[PDB]
Amino acid sequence: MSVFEARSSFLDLEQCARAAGPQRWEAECQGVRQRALQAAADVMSRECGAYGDSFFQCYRHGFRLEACQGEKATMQLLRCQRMVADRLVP
Amino acid sequence: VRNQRYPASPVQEIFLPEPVPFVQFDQTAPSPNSPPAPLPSPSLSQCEEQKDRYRDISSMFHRGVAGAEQVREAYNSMAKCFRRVSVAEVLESDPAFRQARNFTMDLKQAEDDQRYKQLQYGRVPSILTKYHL
Amino acid sequence: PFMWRQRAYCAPVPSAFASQQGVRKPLLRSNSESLSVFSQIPDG
Amino acid sequence: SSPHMDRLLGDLKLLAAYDSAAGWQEPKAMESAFQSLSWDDADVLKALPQYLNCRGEQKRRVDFAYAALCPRPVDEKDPKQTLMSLWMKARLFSYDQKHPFVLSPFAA
Amino acid sequence: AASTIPISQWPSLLYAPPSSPANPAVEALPEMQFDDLHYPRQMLLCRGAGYSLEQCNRMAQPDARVTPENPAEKLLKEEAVAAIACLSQREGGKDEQCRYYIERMYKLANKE
Amino acid sequence: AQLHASEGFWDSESEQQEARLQRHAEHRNDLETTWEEALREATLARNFDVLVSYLNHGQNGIPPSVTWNFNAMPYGKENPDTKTFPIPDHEQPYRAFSLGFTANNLSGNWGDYIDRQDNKNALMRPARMMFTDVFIPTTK
Amino acid sequence: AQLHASEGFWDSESEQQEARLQRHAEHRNDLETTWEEALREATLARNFDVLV
Amino acid sequence: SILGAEAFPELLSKVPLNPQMDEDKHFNKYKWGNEPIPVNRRTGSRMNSSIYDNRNHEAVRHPWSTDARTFHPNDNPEADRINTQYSNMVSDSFPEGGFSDAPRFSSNWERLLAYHHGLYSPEKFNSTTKTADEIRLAVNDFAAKVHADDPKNACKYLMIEEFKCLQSAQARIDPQGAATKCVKWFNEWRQCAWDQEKMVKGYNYIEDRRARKHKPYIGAPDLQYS
Amino acid sequence: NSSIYDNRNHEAVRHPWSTDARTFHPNDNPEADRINTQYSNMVSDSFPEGGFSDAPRFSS
Amino acid sequence: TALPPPPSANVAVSFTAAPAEPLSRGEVKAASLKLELQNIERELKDWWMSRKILRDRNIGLFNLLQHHNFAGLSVNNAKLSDSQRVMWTDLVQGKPDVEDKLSVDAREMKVDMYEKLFKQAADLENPCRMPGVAYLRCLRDTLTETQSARRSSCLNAFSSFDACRTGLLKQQSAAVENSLVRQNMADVRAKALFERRAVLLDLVEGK
Amino acid sequence: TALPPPPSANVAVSFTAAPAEPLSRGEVKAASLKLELQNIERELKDWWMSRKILRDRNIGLFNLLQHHNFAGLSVNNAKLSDSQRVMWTDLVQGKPDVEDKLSVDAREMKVDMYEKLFKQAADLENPCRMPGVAYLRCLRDTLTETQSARRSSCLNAFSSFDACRTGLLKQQSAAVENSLVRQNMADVRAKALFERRAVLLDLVEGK
Amino acid sequence: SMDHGMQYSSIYWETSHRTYLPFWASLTQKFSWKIMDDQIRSFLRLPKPVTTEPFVFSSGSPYIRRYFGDADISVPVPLHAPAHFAFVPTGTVSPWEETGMETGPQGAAARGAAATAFRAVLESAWKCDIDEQIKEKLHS
Amino acid sequence: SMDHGMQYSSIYWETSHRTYLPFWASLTQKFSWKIMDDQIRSFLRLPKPVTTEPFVFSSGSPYIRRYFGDADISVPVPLHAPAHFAFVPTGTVSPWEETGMETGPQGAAARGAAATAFRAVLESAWKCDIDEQIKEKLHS
Ligand SMILES: CCCCCCCCCCCCCCCCCC(=O)OC[C@H](COP(=O)([O-])OCC(O)COP(=O)([O-])OC[C@@H](COC(=O)CCCCCCCCCCCCCCCCC)OC(=O)CCCCCCCCCCCCCCCCC)OC(=O)CCCCCCCCCCCCCCCCC
Ligand SMILES: CCCCCCCCCCCCCCCCCC(=O)OC[C@H](COP(=O)([O-])OCC(O)COP(=O)([O-])OC[C@@H](COC(=O)CCCCCCCCCCCCCCCCC)OC(=O)CCCCCCCCCCCCCCCCC)OC(=O)CCCCCCCCCCCCCCCCC
Ligand SMILES: CCCCCCCCCCCCCCCCCC(=O)OC[C@H](COP(=O)([O-])OCC(O)COP(=O)([O-])OC[C@@H](COC(=O)CCCCCCCCCCCCCCCCC)OC(=O)CCCCCCCCCCCCCCCCC)OC(=O)CCCCCCCCCCCCCCCCC
Ligand SMILES: CCCCCCCCCCCCO[C@@H]1O[C@H](CO)[C@@H](O[C@H]2O[C@H](CO)[C@@H](O)[C@H](O)[C@H]2O)[C@H](O)[C@H]1O
Repeated sequence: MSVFEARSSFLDLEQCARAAGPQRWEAECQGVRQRALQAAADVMSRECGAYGDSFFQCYRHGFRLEACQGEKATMQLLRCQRMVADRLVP
Repeated sequence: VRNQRYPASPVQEIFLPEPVPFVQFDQTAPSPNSPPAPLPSPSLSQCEEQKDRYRDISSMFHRGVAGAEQVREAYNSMAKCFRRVSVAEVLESDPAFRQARNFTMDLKQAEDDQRYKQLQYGRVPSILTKYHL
Repeated sequence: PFMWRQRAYCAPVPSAFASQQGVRKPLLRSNSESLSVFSQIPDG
Repeated sequence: SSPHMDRLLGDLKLLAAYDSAAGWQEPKAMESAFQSLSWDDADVLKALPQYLNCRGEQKRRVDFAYAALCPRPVDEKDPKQTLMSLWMKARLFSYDQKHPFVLSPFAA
Repeated sequence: AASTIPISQWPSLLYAPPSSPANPAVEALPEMQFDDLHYPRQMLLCRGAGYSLEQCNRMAQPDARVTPENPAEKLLKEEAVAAIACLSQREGGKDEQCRYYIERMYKLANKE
Repeated sequence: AQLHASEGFWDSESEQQEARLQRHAEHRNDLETTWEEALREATLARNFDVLVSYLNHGQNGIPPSVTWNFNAMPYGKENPDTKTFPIPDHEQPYRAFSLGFTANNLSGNWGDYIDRQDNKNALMRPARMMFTDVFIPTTK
Repeated sequence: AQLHASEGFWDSESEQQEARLQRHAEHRNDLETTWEEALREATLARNFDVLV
Repeated sequence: SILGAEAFPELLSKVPLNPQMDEDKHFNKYKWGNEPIPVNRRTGSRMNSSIYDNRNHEAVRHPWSTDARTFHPNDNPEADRINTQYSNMVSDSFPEGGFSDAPRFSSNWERLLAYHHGLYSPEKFNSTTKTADEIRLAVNDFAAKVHADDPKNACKYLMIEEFKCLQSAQARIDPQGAATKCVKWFNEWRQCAWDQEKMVKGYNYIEDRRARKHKPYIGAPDLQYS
Repeated sequence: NSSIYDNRNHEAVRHPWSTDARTFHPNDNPEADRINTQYSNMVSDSFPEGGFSDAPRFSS
Repeated sequence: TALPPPPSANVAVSFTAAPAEPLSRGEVKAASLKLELQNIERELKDWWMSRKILRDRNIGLFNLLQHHNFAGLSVNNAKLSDSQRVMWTDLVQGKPDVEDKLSVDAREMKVDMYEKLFKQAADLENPCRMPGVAYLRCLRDTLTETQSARRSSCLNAFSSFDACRTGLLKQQSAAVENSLVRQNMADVRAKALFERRAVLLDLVEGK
Repeated sequence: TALPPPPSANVAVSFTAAPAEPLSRGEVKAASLKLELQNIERELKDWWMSRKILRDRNIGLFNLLQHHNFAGLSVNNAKLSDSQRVMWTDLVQGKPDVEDKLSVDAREMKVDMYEKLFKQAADLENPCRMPGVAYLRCLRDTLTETQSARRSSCLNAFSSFDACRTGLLKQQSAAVENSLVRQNMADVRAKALFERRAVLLDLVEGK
Repeated sequence: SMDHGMQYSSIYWETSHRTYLPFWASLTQKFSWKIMDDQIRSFLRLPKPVTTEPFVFSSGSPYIRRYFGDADISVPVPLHAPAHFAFVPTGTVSPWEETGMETGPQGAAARGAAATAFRAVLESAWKCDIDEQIKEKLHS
Repeated sequence: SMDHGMQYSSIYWETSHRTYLPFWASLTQKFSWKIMDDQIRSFLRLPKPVTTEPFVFSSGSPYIRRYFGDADISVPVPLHAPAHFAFVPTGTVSPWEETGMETGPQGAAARGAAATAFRAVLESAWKCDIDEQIKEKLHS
């Protein structure tokens, strides 16, 4: 749920994957995979929830508001998600 | 800037008010009594100038003189060409769409059916079921 | 009884929030009494 | 690189555009919106007949999410509206059967 | 022609809106519901019964008291699947390529 | 009527807001002055209990959360903020009738008790003195 | 006389003060909005040069 | 790796989400063009309204500094208002994005003091207008709760109507303006309450004999009333 | 504010900060005998010796 | 009480008193200490003013509720009638039920009293309102019965009512505990800041 | 640009979402971290807004002075006449003196130009005004003389003038140095606060 | 500056408007039969109104009449000090605090189930994308 | 709400106030000899005013006349872009900051020599007292 915990989860995932191998990884490493994805998802929701709520609000109001003009309402969210991923998985 | 619906508004509105449009189809043309013919099944033979053009424009955007609109356009054309074959595979393989592919019906049967009687929206349950009463 | 901060007509008078005042006058009164004629004045 | 997210946001924008064009009486714009609505997605196409036969908890989750995004009841007579609703529901069904939804605020 | 609706007429506008090319079900507009209190109420009731937070989250279920489903999705199933096949093949029905299926659906639903 | 004035019923919303702001400012100033005094005394004494003891140097009730006034009540013959259901014609009152060769009450409208208006029209308003048997002008 | 009105000579002191307050409020709002945007971008980038 | 490739079909296919976007990006897919919503209707500040106020058409004064340029309602609207939905109607009386008078407090105790004195509620100041769907959802939930509270109540739909009118008039952000619209239904509910109490508890009065001139004219009908 | 050609005359000056709006009232009807006619006692008729009560304490 | 404003020069000093030499290391350090001190004082002021305002507001609320003779889930009112107290404690803690000793008219009256009290107490936003009203409606349905026969029918509603009730009680307890913890943490932090200020004032330098 | 306001519930939540269980240790710690973060953000905001406002104000002053063609002790103006520049540099850096080449009328004119320029430049609050005016008055007294004879008489005033002059120059230099040092210290502190915020956001916990 | 105002509007009588007053109108005076009726009722022992009785039976709660110098002018005043009740828990609400910004159940519920559902949907789609990226990274 | 206002005060003529206008006053009209004088001056080559010359000798700095359609209507406009000078050092003043509260020379000088002298006197008296206390403490 924290960045540290999610990073440790992904390290567990990668080391257990190197242990298992490229053939049986999806079979052997499901629980660690789900834990890692859930932690990364918590991080994403915490760090990108404002932009998602803003997009939701614009969608409710038909993109008629000032902050909904252009494509920033979408690009901000996508950029937040890209940054979170680049910070977590590598 | 507005292009008025009724330039002669104290006359045009009363004499000839515009109606509510109809967007399901044109309604000014005959109705086809046969479905569309099955198009020729696609393959990756035809993504030539899309793959190479996307490669070109991506290399040029990596330089920076290209732009992003062009990259989006090219990538979406290429992806459309791939999605053609993926959809063809899905339709031909998955059995639930075999009836839909060989779906046939006529306007006479459409007018003679009686399912329109059952098109009424239901009713939301009572709020006391939340407390289980 | 559903939107208290938005329905001021059905709210107590400001003398009621003050916690200070034979028979005494009532402590609690509403603003909805303004919609009646003979609430405070007599029917004489 | 983010196709699911991208197509979701695009679908939502196109639904909003359809509604606005209907309010403003614009058949050209609303037919453009209908045509641009990602009908060439194999995953959603495959999940459509699965959604049409699902039942119980999964269906209730997807219905809850769809009522969140689009609570207005479409006219039972307008097939374009019906079809866009079906498409959005199939998309949500695909996302849910890949990674289920967690809709409660209470969670850990 | 379309004249301004004053603020006093908005409550009638919400449940009897004007005509559009894409109308809603006015008869079902009083039936559209989405409870923001569903999960809070569920948690409160279960914690009062005596369960723990984990038990409550495992027993939690999403609200069934939402807007009802379109009956067309169960009655016009095959027609809708065929229309979606046509759209996926013919690029969203550009230049009137799914008019066959759409007209069949419209007739079935409307009946003159 | 005097009771209503104590509660601020005859006031306007601007006046209510101004009274509210006045209370806010007085309270803020009291608080900041007490803080300065408390910090000075606790600094010369070097003791936190002094700061704590300044927390109870000033609580009757609270300020009101909302207020209602007379100008929020709607008025109007044509105002739909007053119309719930139509009142029947046999329950609506009649306007007075005057018609003769000499005078009438149909060439104009004086309005209601609140929403008044000029009986004469724009072209003869400058010559109102000519439509009168007696005229008592303004004081200026 | 029109020149004097551009400089606010026919205005009253209340009107002058109100114009002054209006400028103050607009500037304050611009600044706080820019700060929110800057902090958001610098937080997602984790870089102080962005704030700068 | 480009950002957001599949996410702008509105751009790829020239689909405008609104006539303002159509006019801006020059897609020209709106036959009737676009009449821009001016800035005084897109944003602004709360104002005083009554003519029996001295500061009428002047911005509301707050403890915090706030822009005093006001939202101006549409007083002279055009004849053809092609979109007569709530979305386009609400812009004539409120700004959809809310007013521009919200604070950013330098401290928590300022927030506390403003709330304590009745000069701040986030419900009121950090909020947008409600959409028709939201209004309808709220109204229908409230109606369900009231029906559960008591079905055999005559003031039911009157309570529902005052709730509906408050929601439609956006009482979260303009409570005084909305109460001015809804107190009529409150008064009708107040009447229905007594009419029900007097029907439950049998309360009646001795009516007097008929007046000599109950009928104004002999040939007139005396329609009987309960 | 002082001038009669101001609309907010005899009203407190508005500032960006919150300030008590109770105004200093000059002596408009002074008594005949004003035994102390020094500046110390005269200045109180037009200004308060301790200054006005409209000063700010800025949070930043 | 406040101090008078500080004195000001009568003759105008424009820049004559400005330094003609750059600052030194100790002066720079002292400036840094001054900035630290002012930040500390800002934090202390925020704590103190929030605490003061909340104390005053909540004491005013308590006095107002005592003035208007209110009673809550914690029955802490001495001016109550014993009958009202029994009724309220039944609605909060026990089971509302009509006794077989009573005549049917008096049972109807008791149920009406319960309904009036509970509807004035709980508004439509309250979650326990619907269960309570349902249980009392079941009592109205089953007035002409014994408690033994009435239990079987009204238990399904009393369960939900009791659940919402206990939920509210748990909410109150948790709120008290959490508020106490937060308050104590804040006060400890303020005390530590005060001691830090004390040592920095022992180290401060200048005149 | 700003974001839109956040969404709000359509149905009223009063207290139904309140916790029914007291907080835990990790939750308390996370709350403490949140408070630390908000204090850090407050400090950063103060720094940033002060810096922004001062930058904007001082750039506006510079543009205004460039617009009205001002010249100060640091002669950094290119639009000046060479004669005006020589005169100003004499008043700031060198010795104002009338040449023996000139006729007495032109000497009077030169001294009048010096006096006009210097009186427009220095106001009565300025300390160097009296020495400058005294020196120019001595020049007026000693127009009909040579520089060699004039030096002996005007030196006593030129000394005070030069002293006040060099004092102003030293003040300017010291002000620049001290402002630079203070600015750099503040920016370093802000950077450190930013990194502290970064690590605390990596440690923060919740969703 | 409100008292003792000047005449702001003119006073006039329009031509031939009627007055409805004769020349003896100043000598005319009003009269009510109510005083005589009261005397006669008291003398003949006729039925009295219930307003002569201070206790009030017209409600369930105790009311007592307060008379203003005469039995004809009264107001009922309630005697009970009414006890009020609140089925509410304390300390569960902090309205001054904006709750949409804080992370937690209270914050999501001060926001909506719609926003929370949208957030969950975005979460699921993001998880799909990141699972694809993980797969392609670890197959290499 | 300022344009097209109503008549607010009355218009009248007091009894026997004079008018000073005869019955041919409407046919009367004005006349100035200035146009004829200008023509005659131009024709006879009489002395012209210096306003016909755009250059202005009435000051030391260069001025040029700007004419509004006629030589009779002119304004002088200066040509120089005047250089201004400031015998002031930069960065020596921060007026927004209150300087009476800060400790230092700048602070004492934003305060006064009188306050500083008073502080020094208090300092001396305190030193006397503390010297006495030291003496009595250390004699023990
Ligand atoms: C939704 C659908 C609705 C549809 C609508 C439907 C409508 C409703 C339903 C209708 C149903 C149908 C009902 C029928 C219609 C109803 C009409 C109605 O009700 O009427 C109300 C309506 C008025 O109602 P109102 O609400 O009261 O209006 C406001 C007042 O009227 C305002 O009053 P005013 O301030 O303007 O003052 C007016 C003044 C007006 O009074 C005057 O005009 C007086 C002028 C007299 C000056 C000369 C006098 C000389 C005598 C001197 C006496 C001795 C000196 C003593 C000194 C003191 C006396 C001067 O006072 C009077 O009116 C007094 C009237 C009483 C006296 C009448 C005298 C009649 C004598 C007739 C003589 C006949 C001779 C025949 C010879 C033939 C030739 C050979 O009637 C009128 O229009 C009023 C004017 C009527 C005209 C009367 C004129 C009489 C003048 C006679 C002159 C004699 C001289 C002859 C000379 C020629 C011989 C040489
Ligand atoms: C052209 C058309 C022809 C076709 C006609 C078509 C019409 C047919 C339909 C009939 C018309 C119906 C129209 C609708 C009616 C509704 C309109 C209406 O009635 O009200 C309007 C109109 C509206 O008024 P308002 O503002 O609404 O006020 C209403 C009030 O309720 C009432 O106002 P008020 O009460 O204020 O005014 C009453 C007034 C007048 O009251 C009376 O006159 C009462 C009646 C008495 C008459 C008998 C006495 C005659 C004495 C003559 C002797 C004089 C000396 C002889 C000199 C000879 C040389 C000339 O009072 C006074 O001026 C003060 C007099 C007080 C003393 C009077 C009592 C003592 C009497 C004995 C005298 C002793 C004095 C001693 C002094 C003390 C010394 C110690 O009502 C009136 O003005 C009423 C008076 C109107 C008088 C009109 C003057 C003309 C009379 C002649 C009429 C034509 C004559 C025909 C030939 C026959 C005579 C030769
Ligand atoms: C009790 C005390 C006794 C002791 C006395 C003590 C005093 C001793 C000291 C002397 C007093 C000095 C006091 C200080 C003076 C300062 C005050 C002052 O002067 O200004 C105040 C006063 C202030 O006025 P304002 O408002 O300031 O305006 C000043 C203007 O500058 C001037 O105002 P305006 O220009 O507007 O007014 C002029 C007015 C009058 O202007 C004139 O009258 C000009 C003079 C002409 C008089 C000769 C013509 C006579 C014709 C008679 C024939 C009528 C027909 C016969 C019928 C017979 C049966 C009756 O204009 C008109 O009304 C329009 C007439 C336009 C046509 C006139 C020219 C054509 C004449 C031929 C007629 C043809 C008409 C054809 C029509 C078209 C057809 C195609 O000035 C005037 O009003 C001026 C007019 C005053 C006239 C008074 C009327 C009474 C005259 C009789 C006096 C007593 C007579 C004694 C016996 C001798 C006669 C038998
Ligand atoms: C010095 C000598 C004194 C002599 C005194 C003479 C006394 C005369 C008294 C007669 C009073 C009758 O009073 C009148 O009578 C009729 C019936 O007859 C009453 O009744 C009439 O009106 C009422 C309703 O308005 C109804 O009863 C009915 O519609 C009608 O019959 C009137 O309400 C009453 O006003």
